[PDB]
Amino acid sequence: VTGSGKKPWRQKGTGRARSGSIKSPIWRSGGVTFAARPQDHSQKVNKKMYRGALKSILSELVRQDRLIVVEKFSVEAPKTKLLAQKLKDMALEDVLIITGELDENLFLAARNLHKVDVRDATGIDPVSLIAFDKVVMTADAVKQVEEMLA
Amino acid sequence: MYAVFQSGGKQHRVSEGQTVRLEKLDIATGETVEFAEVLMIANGEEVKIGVPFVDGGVIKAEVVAHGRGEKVKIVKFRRRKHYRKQQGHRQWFTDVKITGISA
Amino acid sequence: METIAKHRHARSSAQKVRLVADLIRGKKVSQALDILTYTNKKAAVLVKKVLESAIANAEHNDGADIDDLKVTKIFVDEGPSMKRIMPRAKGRADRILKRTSHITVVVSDR
Amino acid sequence: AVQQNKPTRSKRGMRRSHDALTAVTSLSVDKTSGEKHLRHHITADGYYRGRKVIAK
Amino acid sequence: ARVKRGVIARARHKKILKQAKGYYGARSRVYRVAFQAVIKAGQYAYRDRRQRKRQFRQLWIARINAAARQNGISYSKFINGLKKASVEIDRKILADIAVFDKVAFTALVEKAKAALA
Amino acid sequence: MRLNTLSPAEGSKKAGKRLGRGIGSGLGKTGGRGHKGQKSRSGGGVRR
Amino acid sequence: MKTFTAKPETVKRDWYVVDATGKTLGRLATELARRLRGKHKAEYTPHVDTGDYIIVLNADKVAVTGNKRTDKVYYHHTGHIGGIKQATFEEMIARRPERVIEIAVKGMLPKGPLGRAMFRKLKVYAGNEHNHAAQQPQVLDI
RNA sequence: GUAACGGGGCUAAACCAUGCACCGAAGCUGCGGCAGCGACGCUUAUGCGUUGUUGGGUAGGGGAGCGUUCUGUAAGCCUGCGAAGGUGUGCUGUGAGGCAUGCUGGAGGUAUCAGAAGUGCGAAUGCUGACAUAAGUAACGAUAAAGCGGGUGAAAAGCCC
RNA sequence: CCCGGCGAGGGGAGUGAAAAAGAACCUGAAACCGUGUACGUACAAGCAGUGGGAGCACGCUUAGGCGUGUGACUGCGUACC
Repeated sequence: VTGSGKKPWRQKGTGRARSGSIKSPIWRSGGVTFAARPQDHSQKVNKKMYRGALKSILSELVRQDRLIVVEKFSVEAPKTKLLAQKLKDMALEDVLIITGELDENLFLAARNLHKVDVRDATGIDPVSLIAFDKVVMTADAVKQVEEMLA
Repeated sequence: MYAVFQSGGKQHRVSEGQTVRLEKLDIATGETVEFAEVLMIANGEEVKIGVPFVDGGVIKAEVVAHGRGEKVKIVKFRRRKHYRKQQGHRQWFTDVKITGISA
Repeated sequence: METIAKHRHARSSAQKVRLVADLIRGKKVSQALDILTYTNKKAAVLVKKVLESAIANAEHNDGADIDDLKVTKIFVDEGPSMKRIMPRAKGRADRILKRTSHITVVVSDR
Repeated sequence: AVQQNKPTRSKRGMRRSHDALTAVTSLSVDKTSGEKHLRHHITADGYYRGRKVIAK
Repeated sequence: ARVKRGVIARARHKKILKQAKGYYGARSRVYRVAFQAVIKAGQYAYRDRRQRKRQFRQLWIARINAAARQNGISYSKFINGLKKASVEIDRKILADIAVFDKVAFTALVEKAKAALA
Repeated sequence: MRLNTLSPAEGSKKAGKRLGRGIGSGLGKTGGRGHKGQKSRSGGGVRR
Repeated sequence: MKTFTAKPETVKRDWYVVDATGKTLGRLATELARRLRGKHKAEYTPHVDTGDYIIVLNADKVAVTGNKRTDKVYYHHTGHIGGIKQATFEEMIARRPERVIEIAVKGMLPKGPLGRAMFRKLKVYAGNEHNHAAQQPQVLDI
């Protein structure tokens, strides 16, 4: 920080400043001391621990009655507005839809609402399954998730 | 009228009209206190006694508040040695009002 | 009823205004203006033009007459000070502060 | 000498209490003019006991 | 992850300074001296919870003394009298009117003097 | 909605704290470390 | 609403004239001091004192009756050369009889300020002849 | 400046001999509140009753919680039908802290519970900002000084004339 | 519209939801200097604090020394790192 060839301490023997270099963290602007650190301390997770936490939460999503497993909400057309009249008719709104079929007419529908949402089952994680009011899935996702969990 | 009595395990001097605080009782607010452990009555009066549980002589009172106190703090400290520590306590109480004194 | 006259950024310090201020403190308008003119300090002329604005704006549009008003408040606060470095013996590069005052007179019927 | 602490604002008020300059009392009239003056002294621009005063 | 600082500690300041009002000068308006004053305050206060009761007790004994001597023997024999006499509490808070009109209670003082065995 | 409902056992949490702070608390003098020499004043992270 | 407690409203002085006669300087002096705190009748309040307003009109004209004089001769700074200038015990008798009696009751009172609030209630003068007694107070023998 | 009782005072109010008393500490103790934990009873996932030593604390060890900046529900819900911010007071907790509310205020705020940290200043003859302080004290630049009428002017011994 | 010297600076009047938004204008501490009220300071003193409190305004104190804010006076009492 804009000096090394200059000390603010230059024969101290009077009552003076404690800093003694111009880049000190106790300078008004100087680069502070406990900085340039990582934003979490380590990241790996044991495979058996990761895959077994997903078993645990998955049993609980059935213990809380969030699952009833409904394949194909899709219609003739990728419009959201058609899917959402489909979801109202099945009486399950505000649900986490998991596709295992990657059908563009379902993925590109059911998304124009802040709690109506569709995702793909790819790169599963314990934090995804817990979001939104319930998780409905398709039976195509239940196959394709169960093999990442076993 | 002034009086001394023994209650709880202290002896206490008191006047008439006086609201005083004492050690906790079971008696609820709005129900009589009466003291037969009165040791003398003295208000210009010559008297014999220093005796407890005396019969004819009573101090009649009443409960006026049963409560729990506002948080006091106690600070424990010694200079020069970097020693400072703090505690709180409330203590429960009864206020009684003296509407008695007989001899 | 009540009127402020100020003079802000004025050439006094508050040590210099307070000498005049305690003589005229809560003292009625007409008597204080007699006491003030028999003080030949520089602060005492300053406060004169500012008392005269105080009394005169009250006789219209908030009130009427000037004799019946009294100086309810008389006060001084630190205005923005200009800093200069003074050249001075032996190479001394000392601070001088050029003080100003913000002077408030308040008159009301009271 | 120097000091040992920062002083009080009660002191600052105390040291200037017995210094502030005096005045005459009461709004004057004069025997020979409607002019106010400083009492027992010449009216600055009018008559006080005959004559006027002051220039420049 | 910058922190702006000085909002929790600001509340500790205002608590110290709130407790430190009715105190003189800088104690009631500046943190440093406020803190100093607050720690000395609560230590004296906690001395005086107990200590009022030691100090007062002298004043109870010194009022009782001028009565007790007027009704016979002196305070320390009277107190030993009250100790010797049966079914009777010994105490030094027995009377507030040993201050003025000290002819009352002469019979209690004669009970102790006789009982002083 | 079982999100933000995570909680593990005791001893497995930092609970938002750093030490060496306050002069009333007890942390005004050093704690978790010693005093004097090159062991605890400026450092210790250069002695083998 | 508080515990029983003492306050300055319950205690008074009145006026006392001490006709106690021919009585030795110190045997006079601790009894007057005793009453000028008040103790002989009560002391009830921590913050003020029982007190009397005390005129001495009798027994103002005898020495210390011992050796205290010669080891406490009350030196002060007042400007000298070679030594220090002093008041003598001996001066006190020649310049009105009071001063012997006076620094017997003074010295019996506390600290600075309280010992002064107490002190200002004593009067003594020339003794057995002093006009500063015309009131006719409450007569007293101690 | 007594100043070798702490001082007044005491030729017994001293000291000594016989003997008794009292006052005198959160001590010893009683009343009332309370912390954790041993022993025994009820008998338990969760606790409570009797009983009990116990609860001053640095160096130094070890354990836990708070909020500030920010993240997740927060995608929700509250808001000019009065938010943050300022201020007095009551309540509450062991403390930090938390919570209520009139005045102030005219836009912003929020748990639970987990998690990261440029994370709380009162000290470093620390660094920076506003600005206080002794003080209206001291200083009057070669002592090439000044006077006084008129005038430009609001104001003039010192300017212009 | 008022005061003043051609000035400085402010008020009233009117604007606006707000000028306790008047131009350094967001709401606004604390340092900072002064007013105004209540009560206080001239037998009167020291870490300025704690304990006890006449008194004065407000609370019928259930007048029995209390709540709240202050406070003649005084027992007791040595700042923090």
